Amino acid sequence: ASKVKQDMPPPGGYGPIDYKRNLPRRGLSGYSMFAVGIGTLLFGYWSMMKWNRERRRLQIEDFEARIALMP
Amino acid sequence: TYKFVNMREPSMDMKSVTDRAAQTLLWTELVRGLGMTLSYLFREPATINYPFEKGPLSP
Repeated sequence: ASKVKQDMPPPGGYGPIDYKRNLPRRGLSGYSMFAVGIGTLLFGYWSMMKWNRERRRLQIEDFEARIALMP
Repeated sequence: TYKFVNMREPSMDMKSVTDRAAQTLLWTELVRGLGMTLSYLFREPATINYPFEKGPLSP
């Protein structure tokens, strides 16, 4: 006298299954990104300004060495 | 019973306009796709070592 055994869902039911789209925001604001970009640009401009002025002075020194050696 | 897939209107406030301009100029969604591929790069692949490993079968 064996009872019926068959593939059935568990008593109660199965757990919920997600189906809706899940695309989070995961980002900053436009103002923040623009601000960081401009800040990086300004820092780079300042550094290159100092470096290029120093390079101009070094080139002047090299040219003076050449001038002293020319005669 | 039906839903619309492409019937949404963008917000026209200054903050939303600036966010969309930042997306256009700085390529945010492209970096999002790059992040998805980078995430997949660090997962374990689904490949099996055939013929030393076999795919599952049934009676």
